[PDB]
Amino acid sequence: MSHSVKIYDTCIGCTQCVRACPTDVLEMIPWDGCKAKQIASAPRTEDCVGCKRCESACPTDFLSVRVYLGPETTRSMALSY
Amino acid sequence: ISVVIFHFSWKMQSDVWGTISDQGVVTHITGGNFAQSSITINGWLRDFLWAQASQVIQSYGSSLSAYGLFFLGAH
Amino acid sequence: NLPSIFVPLVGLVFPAIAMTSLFLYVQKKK
Amino acid sequence: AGLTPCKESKAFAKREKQSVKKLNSSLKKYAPDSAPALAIQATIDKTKRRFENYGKFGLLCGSDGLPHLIVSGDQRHWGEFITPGVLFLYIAGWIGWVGRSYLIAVSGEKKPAMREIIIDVELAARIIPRGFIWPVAAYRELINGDLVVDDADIGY
Amino acid sequence: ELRFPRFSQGLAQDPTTRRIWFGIATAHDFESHDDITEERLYQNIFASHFGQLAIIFLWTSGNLFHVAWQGNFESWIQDPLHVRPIAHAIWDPHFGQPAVEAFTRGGAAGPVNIAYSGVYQWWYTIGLRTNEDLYTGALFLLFLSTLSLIASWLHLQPKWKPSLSWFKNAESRLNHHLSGLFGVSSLAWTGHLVHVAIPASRGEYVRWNNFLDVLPYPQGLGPLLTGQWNLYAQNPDSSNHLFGTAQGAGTAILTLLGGFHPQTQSLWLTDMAHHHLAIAFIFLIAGHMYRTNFGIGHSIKDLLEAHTPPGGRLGRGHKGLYDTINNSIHFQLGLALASLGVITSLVAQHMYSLPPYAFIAQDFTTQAALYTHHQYIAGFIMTGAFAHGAIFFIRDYNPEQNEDNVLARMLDHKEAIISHLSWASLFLGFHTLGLYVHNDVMLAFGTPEKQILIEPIFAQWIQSAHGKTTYGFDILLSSTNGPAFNAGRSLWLPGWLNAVNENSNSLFLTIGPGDFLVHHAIALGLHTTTLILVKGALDARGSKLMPDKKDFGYSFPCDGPGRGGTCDISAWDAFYLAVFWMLNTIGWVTFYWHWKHITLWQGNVSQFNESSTYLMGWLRDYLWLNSSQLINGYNPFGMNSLSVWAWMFLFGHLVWATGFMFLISWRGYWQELIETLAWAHERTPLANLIRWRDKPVALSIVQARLVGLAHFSVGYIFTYAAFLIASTSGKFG
Amino acid sequence: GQLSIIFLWLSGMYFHGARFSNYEAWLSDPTHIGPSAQVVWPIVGQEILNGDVGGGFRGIQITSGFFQLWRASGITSELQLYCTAIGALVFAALMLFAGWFHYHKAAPKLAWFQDVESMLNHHLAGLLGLGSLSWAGHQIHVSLPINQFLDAGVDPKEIPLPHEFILNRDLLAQLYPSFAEGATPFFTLNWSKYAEFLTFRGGLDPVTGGLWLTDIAHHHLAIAI
Ligand code: CLA
Ligand SMILES: CC1=C(/C=C/C(C)=C/C=C/C(C)=C/C=C/C=C(C)/C=C/C=C(C)/C=C/C2=C(C)CCCC2(C)C)C(C)(C)CCC1
Ligand SMILES: CC1=C(/C=C/C(C)=C/C=C/C(C)=C\C=C\C=C(C)\C=C\C=C(C)\C=C\C2=C(C)CCCC2(C)C)C(C)(C)CCC1
Ligand code: SF4
Ligand code: SF4
Repeated sequence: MSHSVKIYDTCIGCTQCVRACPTDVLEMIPWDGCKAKQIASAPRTEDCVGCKRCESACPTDFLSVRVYLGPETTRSMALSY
Repeated sequence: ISVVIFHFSWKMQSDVWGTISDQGVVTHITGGNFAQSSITINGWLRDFLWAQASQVIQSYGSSLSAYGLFFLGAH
Repeated sequence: NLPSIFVPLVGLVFPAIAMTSLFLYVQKKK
Repeated sequence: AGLTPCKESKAFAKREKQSVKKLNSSLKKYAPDSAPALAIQATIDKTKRRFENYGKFGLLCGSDGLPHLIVSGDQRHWGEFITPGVLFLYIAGWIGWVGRSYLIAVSGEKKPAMREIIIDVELAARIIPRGFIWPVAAYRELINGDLVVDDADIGY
Repeated sequence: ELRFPRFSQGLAQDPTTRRIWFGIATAHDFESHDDITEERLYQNIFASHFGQLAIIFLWTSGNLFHVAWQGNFESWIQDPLHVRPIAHAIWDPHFGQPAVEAFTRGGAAGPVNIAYSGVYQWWYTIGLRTNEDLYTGALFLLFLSTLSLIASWLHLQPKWKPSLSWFKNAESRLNHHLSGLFGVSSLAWTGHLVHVAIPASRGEYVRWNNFLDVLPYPQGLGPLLTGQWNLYAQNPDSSNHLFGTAQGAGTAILTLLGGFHPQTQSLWLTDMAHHHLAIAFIFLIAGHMYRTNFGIGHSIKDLLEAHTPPGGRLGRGHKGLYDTINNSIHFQLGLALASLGVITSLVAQHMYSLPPYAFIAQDFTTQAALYTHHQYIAGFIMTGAFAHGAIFFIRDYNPEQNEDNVLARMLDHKEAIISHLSWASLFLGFHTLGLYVHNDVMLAFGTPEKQILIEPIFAQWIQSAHGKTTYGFDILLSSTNGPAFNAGRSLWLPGWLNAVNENSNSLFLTIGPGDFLVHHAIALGLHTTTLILVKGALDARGSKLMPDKKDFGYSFPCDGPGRGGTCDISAWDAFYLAVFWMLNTIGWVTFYWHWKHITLWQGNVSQFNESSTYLMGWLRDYLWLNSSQLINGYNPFGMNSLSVWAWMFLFGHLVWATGFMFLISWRGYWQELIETLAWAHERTPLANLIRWRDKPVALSIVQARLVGLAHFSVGYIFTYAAFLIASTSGKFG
Repeated sequence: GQLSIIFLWLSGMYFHGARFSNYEAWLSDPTHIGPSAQVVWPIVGQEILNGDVGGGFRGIQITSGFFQLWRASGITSELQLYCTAIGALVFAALMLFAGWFHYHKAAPKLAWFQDVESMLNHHLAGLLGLGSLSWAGHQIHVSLPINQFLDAGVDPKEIPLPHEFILNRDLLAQLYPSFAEGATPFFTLNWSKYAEFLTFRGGLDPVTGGLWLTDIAHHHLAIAI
């Protein structure tokens, strides 16, 4: 909600975005719309720093996890002080 | 580095190098103006960049022409 | 005469009151 | 536009006079038969025959004694711009048309990537002359409609 | 909300200092304010406009007040060619003694500033004659400013704010603006020209006290009613005229002479009265086109629909463009800027050739300071027009209501537009630079004839079509047979042809090979500048690298390092890179105008015509040579009047060089630098007692670009503006 | 490879100074004849670059200051600049060959590389140490007595060739009488006998404006030990 992270239906369940979140935002939930039978999910968008590496590892036509930068909070700005 | 090699060039022409009279009086290349004109930023523009770029700028038509071109070419 | 008063007022006082006025307004919280 | 012919312009015959005098100034300091004296003399003759050709081929000179080019197309002056210009356009297509043939030629291979960083020399030799007749060949492509494509652009 | 800014909650809860910076830049963007509605959007703009008129009137009341309280206006009139116009007085308590002496000039008693805005001549021409006219001139404008401030407040209360349908009335507005705003005002300015101005230039002092007795023409207000208007052009000002008195003063009020006033080197007064009278009619008649309430006149919606070409080459043509324009503010603004951007360049081009104010063609510095001023304004405004084109495609465009019309097609072959712009820029770049290096080299080796001098003959043919006889092409208006010549031999040609062949004015200067090469350099700027802006506009909605760019807005930092890196992808950044090419382009224009004129004014026209074909000629003979007097504004021997311009000159270099710091060094480095600093401050004794309220962070990525460009532009204007004024005013010739 | 290119770079500089320079003329009036060691072909007018550097020659006036380096080593011949150019070129082939040999034919192992005690041990004594001492040699027998002729003022063509001093020991006597006793004072710690050509003067030489070659001769010897 600080930043908005959205995952579409193109996702093929490869678990490459989840493994690449450096602050544990995304996670994997069951589906039935792929051969792998699992689609990603973003239930902890607060801590989302905005580091687009989460979607530099989604290998689809355009993309299946997308990140929109909104307002910035004290943790979405990664302030240590 | 650039200011160092600027500092060296002006200090030596103004205080060290230059011809010497047969009588013994010495006249340096720029007339010993470093000690007064180098303290103002505009001084480094008038008497160093503007006044010591004369030779490069009007170096067209003689053997120093290749420097006149490179001067522009490096800009 | 008149410049010697109006130049400082717009150069020194009017800036100071301006900066101190905004600083409170910017840094408010309600 | 008032540009007098260079063979007439006294200013043109002034520049020719100074540059000769300037060179002859630099010459009366070496030996009358050393290597510098010959190289100086060589450039002196090159200069005089340079000015003569500029006052012969109909170049028009202004008030600067310098040639001016009339690119308006007045065909009294065709060898200044138009004739060299057509000479370029012939060459430029030759480079253009040959390169196009090659890319098409190697297009139908397993990976056209390899045949462009490592150019096929023999294939580029049987294509290098096809640029002699590019105006004829291309103009037929345009009529036949194979010089361009219509809406199939990326991928294939 | 809950704190500054009141108009954006998302920014308010930002704890860092980012809020303060971003609470200032997004103040005026009324769409992105929270809780905005289409009624508020207009009503704020309408109130804001009245705020901008208040500034304009208050600004102009400042000039009149100082020029008439600390200026030379009454004395300057007595001899316009030997009394420096005075702008205002200087009271700076850091001044030492030799500066106080140096800046005392213009026949004042203390330090002053010489006015280069050319107000003194403009107010001379339009009839002002003492100080006292100026004081009431100050008060009146001050009152008009007060009136405007009332209006901006008034139209925000209920029962005084217009509804939506009032603003969206595109027809009734175009009638009034065309007929009332442009129209009557031009008619009334004609009234002032022939009731005050023209009588002033003939020794008659007419004012509000007595302007009822005096007659503009001794038989006035008759000859017009009868139909024999052929009397108001009867007996004009003689050739031997002194601008402020009655010698040779004719009595004609409306004429058609076209030449110059011989003494003051300006356009005749009686022409300018006629011209504002002529175009006072065109707009009035052009004002009754569109239908408002009375059942006659076109409907602009209908005209757009009807123009649909058969054959389909323009698709559905202009169908539906009415709503798209009439509902998108960013569209209307774009058009306004484009039109305003052009005429400002037009104003710059015409003023210096046809001086419209008395004794302004011999104040050389005023000419340069004006022509250079308006081109830079025009350079900025023209960039805005495309910038708000991009915002249109993002926020307000609708891909359904514009189905296949002329607007959607410009998004359909965007590849064809972009590439050819790239071609024309490349072709101009290679050869304009190409021929230039060749010209440079050929002179380095001591052979000047081996240059490539291309005679700019087409522009010389055109100059021959307007009557200039230097090139002797013998065409229309330069040949006696031509019916076009015969059609004007008895109306304006004798004056116009006498001005065009005079070699003192700047009317149609002789051009040579130098002027050919520079013009392409100018032409290169316009295409390349256009290419960036046009590439920005058409790819705003999306492109292959990111086909949903529309979902992020006009300005966003980047899209991350993936897919190969996406730095500088927002349509904002297209505007960003554009400004650099605008400043460079306008650099190449004003450079050209100044040097060509600065050689002319000295009567040394050969110097430009030879040095201006090789680059070292521009660097040696224009930059290096003409800055000799400027840099000596203050040296270890003394100071001069020119010291202030010498100081500003370096001050220009300093801000400009600070610009690089924000463009090159990007954010991530500085952010790590702050964190160490924000640790040191948290551990220093006696200094851990003071705590930041708003956490310190480095500027954002877009902010640095904007900040970095602000320095670059400011330093680039101040640097040139100092050199332009000092070098010219140093010689006053 | 990097070592080989430098040798090839050196070879050109010595070659160019021999075939295309007014070096021998420069040895006559070094005060007022510019050093020139590059001459351009006259194609497109670029022969204007051939400046009047004087000395009956033309060409690009150099500034890398090789000429003062070739005089401080007592070269005084175009022939000697030529032979070193060949010698420099040969080593380039040696180094370049050496590079090939030690990667494709016989490449060293790791244990060879990591033994950094011997590494330092050789470089200090072998390269740095014996490098100076050998050079302090060439200054004593060649650069010193020859340059002492040119500074004394003689045409370069008549200076007896450097192998004459090293053969005819009496010639070194006519300048430096300490060379009569031979190298025995060095072995009897009467080192104050070589005070003619090993000194501690300091300052600069008034004749030529440079250091005193006696000090330089001593300096490398002191460094060598
Ligand atoms: C066979 C080679 C070839 C051909 C036929 C074209 C054809 C075209 N290019 Mg082009 N281009 C090429 C190579 C080529 N390109 C290369 C290698 C580059 C990289 C530098 C570019 C960069 C480029 C740009 C940036 C632009 C074009 C544009 C264009 C179009 C207009 C012509 C123009 O402006 O020329 C442009 C000419 C150049 C930029 C000169 C460089 C071309 C080199 C010198 C030719 C290389 C030939 C090849 C190496 C020889 C192969 C021989 C084979 C036997 C091995 C046209 C479709 C323009 C366009 O879109 O207009 C519609 C445009 O903006 N091209
Ligand atoms: C981006 C965009 C946009 C914008 C655009 C623009 C900004 C444009 C501009 C444009 C321009 C800027 C244009 C210009 C034009 C011009 C013209 C069009 C001209 C013409 C001229 C003429 C016509 C002339 C004529 C003549 C002559 C020749 C001379 C004599 C006289 C006469 C008159 C006859 C918008 C917003 C829409 C939106 C969409 C996108
Ligand atoms: C006459 C003249 C002139 C004029 C000119 C003009 C005006 C032109 C125009 C032109 C144009 C207006 C053109 C257009 C074009 C278009 C297009 C469209 C084209 C195309 C082309 C192509 C397509 C090609 C291709 C190719 C080839 C064939 C070869 C190479 C390769 C390639 C493939 C590239 C002047 C004055 C200068 C001077 C005198 C002469
Ligand atoms: S931007 Fe970073 S934090 Fe946010 S989801 Fe992607 S990887 Fe995770
Ligand atoms: S990276 Fe993309 S495809 Fe893979 S799991 Fe994540 S969203 Fe799905």
